[PDB]
Amino acid sequence: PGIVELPTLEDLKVQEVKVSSSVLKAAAHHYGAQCDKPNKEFMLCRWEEKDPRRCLE
Amino acid sequence: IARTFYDGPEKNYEKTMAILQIEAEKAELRLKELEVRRLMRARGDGPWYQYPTIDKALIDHSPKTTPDN
Ligand SMILES: CCCCCCCCCCCCCCCCC[C@@H](O)O[C@H](CO[C@H](O)CCCCCCCCCCCCCCC)COP(=O)(O)OCC[N+](C)(C)C
Repeated sequence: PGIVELPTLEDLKVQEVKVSSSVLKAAAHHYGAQCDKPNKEFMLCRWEEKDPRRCLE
Repeated sequence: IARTFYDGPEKNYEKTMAILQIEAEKAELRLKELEVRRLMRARGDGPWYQYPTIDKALIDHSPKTTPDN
């Protein structure tokens, strides 16, 4: 019953954050304090859309 | 004897006419009820033969701790 539309590999190319979990945990509080707006926008998009293919940007 | 114990024939005539009318309506109603019961059991769109389903008020429309659902 139809096909599943998946994004291409080049649509999933992004600069990755390659620090370990301890580094993230050390700066978790300041990360939440400073980068709150894009994180909240992405989380809102993820919840309303309910689809990983609609919140890639 | 006729004056004291019995009545005229028109009385019995009209009485049995009324009885016949009543019985005919009852027979027609019985047949119609059978047909209606058959149809509404086959289709299920009538008031009778309604079987319960799951109430939609039990669903929780809130964030579920995961984005997808
Ligand atoms: C004239 C002399 C020579 C000829 C004799 C002829 C003999 C005839 C007498 C024998 C009577 C036969 C018994 C049949 C009784 C029928 C009962 C019923 O059909 O009558 C009802 C009413 O009953 C009657 O009033 C008669 C009831 C009397 C019962 C007879 C019993 C007598 C036996 C004697 C017993 C003696 C006892 C002694 C104790 C020691 C009628 O119902 P109703 O819907 O309202 O009236 C419709 C007609 N209207 C509307 C025009 C008025």
